[PDB]
Amino acid sequence: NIFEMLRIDEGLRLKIYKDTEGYYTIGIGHLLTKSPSLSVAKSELDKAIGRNSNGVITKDEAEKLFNQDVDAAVRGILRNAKLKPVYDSLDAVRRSALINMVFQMGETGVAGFTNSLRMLQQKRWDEAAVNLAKSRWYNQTPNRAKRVIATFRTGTWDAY
Amino acid sequence: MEILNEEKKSKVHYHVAAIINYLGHCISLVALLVAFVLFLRARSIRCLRNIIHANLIAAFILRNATWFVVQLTMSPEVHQSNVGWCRLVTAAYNYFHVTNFFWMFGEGCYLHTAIVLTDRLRAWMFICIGWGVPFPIIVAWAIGKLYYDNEKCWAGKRPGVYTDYIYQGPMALVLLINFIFLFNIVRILMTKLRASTTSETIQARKAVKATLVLLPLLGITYMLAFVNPGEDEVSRVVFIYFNAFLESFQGFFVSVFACFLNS
Ligand SMILES: COCCN(CCOC)c1nc(C)nc2c(-c3c(OC)cc(Br)cc3OC)c(C)nn12
Repeated sequence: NIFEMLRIDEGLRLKIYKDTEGYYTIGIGHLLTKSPSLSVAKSELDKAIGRNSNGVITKDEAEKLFNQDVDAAVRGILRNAKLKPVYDSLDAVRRSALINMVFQMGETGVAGFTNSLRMLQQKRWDEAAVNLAKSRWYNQTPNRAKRVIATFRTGTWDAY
Repeated sequence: MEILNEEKKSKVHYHVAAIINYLGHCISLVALLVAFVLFLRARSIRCLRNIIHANLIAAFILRNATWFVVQLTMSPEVHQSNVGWCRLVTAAYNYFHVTNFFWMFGEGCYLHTAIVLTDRLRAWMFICIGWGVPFPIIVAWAIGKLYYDNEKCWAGKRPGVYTDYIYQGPMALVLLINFIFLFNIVRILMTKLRASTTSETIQARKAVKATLVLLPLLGITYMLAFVNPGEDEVSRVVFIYFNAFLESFQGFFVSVFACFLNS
């Protein structure tokens, strides 16, 4: 469901767009190239898509690119020494909510939530949800934060 | 004379058909209820899939419930009188009939999506299809009855009248699209997901076996509605009893189908 999870709170677009900083991206937030040329954005796309090189892609193609990013996010998690021990102790529904957080703030940001991580690693799921709500993240995107937090506390998909 | 004795022999068999229909509908209704309460007690009622199941069961409850009120409509003095509550009762039964088709399609949308893309929010689209799309279809049907066919409590059958296609045409269309989905699930299940053991895949296999059994069971009764068998005594009696047993136990069939999927 992780693809459904992130499609909900992050978003899904199937033709090439440009982000606030001006680079070429696609899908659930796949950056194609920092280069100004649109040409290279289509080519970098072609090597990934392994099909017709065009601005529009297949919704299935989006999930295969989404999978690629999910791969790199997990490689990043496992290299981080505060993030790694909490991840192995978590189950699958709780891992998705950890990845959800990294997609939003990077591995570096999730490492700032030092109390909540020791709570999650101790199975103290009710204590962790109070920690993560006393945070500027919860104030800035509350509707996403409440969904992610509930997944941590119950370990189910009921929220999405 | 002997004509009258033949007439009396047919009234008894119709009265027998009527008894089979009433008992099959009572058993179906209790069964759907027992399934409905079993689903609601489960803490797995938060799973999207069980949300879908509970709404299907509910949809078949309202239909079988209003079938009883419909029988009270079929009095011939009521039939000709065209009372307001009489047309309102007929549109209610038709609306619930359409929802049963759109909720069976809904289950087919979930299963094709669940095997291709890896809950309280996603369910609204299913509720929008199951209960929502039908409402404007019945409404358009009703305006068509009102301006063009305001008779027989809207339950009349008349030749050359296409008004009933407003709601019947949709029912066939979503069934066409569930057939493409079945062929794609089987196509996928047999090539790419041949060796998958992910939990969504085992569930998918259990459905496709079950759907293959329920489909002829539910499908027969719909083709029989076109047969027009004839006035032959032996062929007529068997036609009436088989068709009455299939329509009345239908909700019972569905409740077994639904509880089997709970596994
Ligand atoms: C012929 O009418 C049978 C009953 N019915 C309409 C009203 O129900 C009482 C219905 N309508 C729709 C629209 N689809 C289905 C399926 C089905 C499917 O058939 C292609 C594929 C797939 Br994939 C799933 C299905 O249902 C779970 C089944 C088994 N019955 N059915």
